[PDB]
Amino acid sequence: HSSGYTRPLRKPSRPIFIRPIGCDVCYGIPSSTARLCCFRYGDCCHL
Repeated sequence: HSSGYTRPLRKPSRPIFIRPIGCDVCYGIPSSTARLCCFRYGDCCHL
């Protein structure tokens, strides 16, 4: 809260890319990863 001032160099819009592993395998992954894959990506929700 109440910060001073900061403006470091920043890159432009990044190019698209495939997603990380875990969500690409709704079956076989752990329940904790499956919940995260459904909460963030939206996959492995109704198994």
